Amino acid sequence: VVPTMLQDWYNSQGFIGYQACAIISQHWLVDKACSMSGEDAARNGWELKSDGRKLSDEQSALIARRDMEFRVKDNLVELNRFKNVFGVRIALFVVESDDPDYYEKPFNPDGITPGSYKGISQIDPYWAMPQLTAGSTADPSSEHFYEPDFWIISGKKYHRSHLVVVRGPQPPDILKPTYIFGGIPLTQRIYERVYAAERTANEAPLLAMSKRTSTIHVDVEKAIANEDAFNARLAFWIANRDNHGVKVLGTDESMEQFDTNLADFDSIIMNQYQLVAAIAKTPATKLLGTSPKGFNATGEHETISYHEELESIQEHIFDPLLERHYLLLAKSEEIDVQLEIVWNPVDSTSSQQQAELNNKKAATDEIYINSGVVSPDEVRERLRDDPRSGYNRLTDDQAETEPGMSPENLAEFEKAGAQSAKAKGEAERAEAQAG
Amino acid sequence: VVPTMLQDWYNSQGFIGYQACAIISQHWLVDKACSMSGEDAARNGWELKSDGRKLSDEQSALIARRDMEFRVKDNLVELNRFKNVFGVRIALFVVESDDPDYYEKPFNPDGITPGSYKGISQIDPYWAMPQLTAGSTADPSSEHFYEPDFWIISGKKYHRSHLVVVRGPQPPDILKPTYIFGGIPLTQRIYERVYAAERTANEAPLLAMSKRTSTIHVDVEKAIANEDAFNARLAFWIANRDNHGVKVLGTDESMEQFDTNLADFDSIIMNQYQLVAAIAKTPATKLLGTSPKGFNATGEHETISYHEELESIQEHIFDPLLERHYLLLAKSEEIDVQLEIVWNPVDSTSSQQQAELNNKKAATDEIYINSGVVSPDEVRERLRDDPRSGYNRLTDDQAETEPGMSPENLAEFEKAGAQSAKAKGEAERAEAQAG
Repeated sequence: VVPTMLQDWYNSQGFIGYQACAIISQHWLVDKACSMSGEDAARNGWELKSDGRKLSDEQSALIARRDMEFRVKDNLVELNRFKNVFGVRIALFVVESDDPDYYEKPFNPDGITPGSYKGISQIDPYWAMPQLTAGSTADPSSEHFYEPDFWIISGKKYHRSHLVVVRGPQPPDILKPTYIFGGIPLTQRIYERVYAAERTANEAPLLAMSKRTSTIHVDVEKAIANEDAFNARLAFWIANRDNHGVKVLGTDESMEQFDTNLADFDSIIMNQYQLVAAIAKTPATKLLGTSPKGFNATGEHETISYHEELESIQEHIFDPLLERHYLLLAKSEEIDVQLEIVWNPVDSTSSQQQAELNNKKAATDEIYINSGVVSPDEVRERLRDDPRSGYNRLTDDQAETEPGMSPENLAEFEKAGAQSAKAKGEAERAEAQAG
Repeated sequence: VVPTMLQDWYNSQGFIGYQACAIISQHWLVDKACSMSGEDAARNGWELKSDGRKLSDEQSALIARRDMEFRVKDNLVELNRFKNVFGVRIALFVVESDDPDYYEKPFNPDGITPGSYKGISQIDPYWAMPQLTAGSTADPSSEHFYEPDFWIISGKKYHRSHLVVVRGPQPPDILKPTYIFGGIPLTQRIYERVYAAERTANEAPLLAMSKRTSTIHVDVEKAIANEDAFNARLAFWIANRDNHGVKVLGTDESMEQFDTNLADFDSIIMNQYQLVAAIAKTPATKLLGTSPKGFNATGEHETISYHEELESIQEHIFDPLLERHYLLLAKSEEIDVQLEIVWNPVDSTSSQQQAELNNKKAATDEIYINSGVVSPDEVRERLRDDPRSGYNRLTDDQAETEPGMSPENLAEFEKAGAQSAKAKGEAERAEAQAG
């Protein structure tokens, strides 16, 4: 069985509250930890793919205009940030309909009334109130068990399907209502470790101020009698204290001196900041600005652990938001073909590395074209629909489109075919003259 | 539940105030932290593309003249700097209209009266006053909840859409009014860490001044009788103190000496400066001039964490300003096509690295042209509209524009087709003679 001390040590990590989370979020370290996690994932942006190869130019211009008027980038960045701050975040796609009870029925893609998608809003948890139906609470076997069917925001109750909910680590069922059916907040995860790190960082300067504590053993009952000339003389000493002046003090007087050793505070401070980074799932290079004291220099393992793992998780968190946004944008406006989202690579590599990447990819393209695998048209389309490739602005023209020809093998094929015709004709002449 | 001590330790990080921010901003550390963040992002500048290939030269010259008269670079640099200093900055695009209530209606791109865009101004937060409407305060579900609809600057109330607002980390809703609906100021983030770092930097010289504290134990009740010849003798000793003369002092006198150990102050100082860099999200190489003591040498991870992440954040902060500026600079004047801004890469790499970059890109260009992917015209246009590429003055002529010919494959194609004509004619002659 679990011991009582370990049991109530673990049980005391309870939910702290939305007010406490908002109050603690003012601190720089928790703000940074909740901020530069999905912001880096959202940095490189996305690209539109659709069933067709290239979207129509007017369609792309309209999509860009609507995205800029809706502020999608800032929206999902704030979504991730406050989802990390609090336990959960709610994104409501505002859309206009004639029926006052529109946000009561389950969300239907047919209920459009075109030209009605006005934008999105993000509601903090204390402004909302999850509502459980009896069908969503009675049956553990139900796939919507302990999943809020409705959310009372301002009097009215928005249905679950209408809005998009992003939540934290999803605590177990028995204590899911204790988190108001949200998630475990990163503020609750790091309001203690951050405080310990900051206070240890505080203690070294403050103790260094009172490092040296030189004291003098004066006959105090003799200083009692005057105590004005005595204080004046010692104030003069303290004012003109120097490493060349000499202090005269009588017999039966010691004047000892003590000092503190502060060499071991740095290890404690950086050990706590490393744990801040550990809880934040973000490298200490990103949070602290560099690797902490004595730790091994950050490497390929940490770069793939951060740039690839956590950013892909944040991108799959963003994906419901972008998917519903593009549904309610495309289908609501006059379109013909549905839309889908491709995520740009998030490596943020330097210019030299980007050039090396482009050169190696060009070598692969040349090898494939020369071997006759892919036509240059595919390479043209890849360069056009590939940012950071050097050429995002080429033309509207078309390449050969024949499966891996290139001018070299085009000339070779024409010359070989004509020479083959010549040789077959000369062979037929040889048959005729030999016969 | 959060404890009382941790709770009121976190609650104490309140909003210091605009006066406090302005007063603290005089310090060098906070000024540098707020300065060299978006200034580096703005250094490399931008380029203009529009829907067309190249803007007409008269239009480009007019745009350059207007940008120089409006000092756009300096304004956006100051915008980022004081946005970091205070919690929020307001940029108002001044424009003239007949209606004295012009800055009351929501901003409309049609309300131009051409030749009226006179420039931009930046209003400090204490000169402004946000105003919230009942529609912007009653509904948490509203998209503009807790977003000031109007800003009283000088009596009159400018609408939100008319002006561009850049704000800090956007505190949560319950304490958003406590920041006057702005952002969390970087001065509030670093007025204590900066003080601790500077005071620790002060302590080591000041204490090193009073490092040695040699004292002499003379019978003071004997010195008291004369105390003038005694003072003169000791003053003579202190004046002619040297490591060769000898000091005579009678029996029952000790003359001990104390000294302080200061080898551990450097660790504290360079830990606190590293923490200041951590707050500023700026490398210690940029702030302190070099990596601090002991810490691993700054590398590729920190360069991609600063040059790519934070500077792109500053660029997307700048983007509303440039977008509105070009809206009211293009459409206000006589133009035909809208404008779009592209951002130069911000790496500031050395000349040798730039040459290697250009050489590798030229290798990619040669590979693609030889394989028949891209025509040399695209490479010419890229070089023309690519700064730091060596060629930015070339000529106004055109390349082949056929997709990937080059003179080599042009001559090869002509010769191959001609030899094909040869071989096919000889084949026809061979069949004619064989028949």
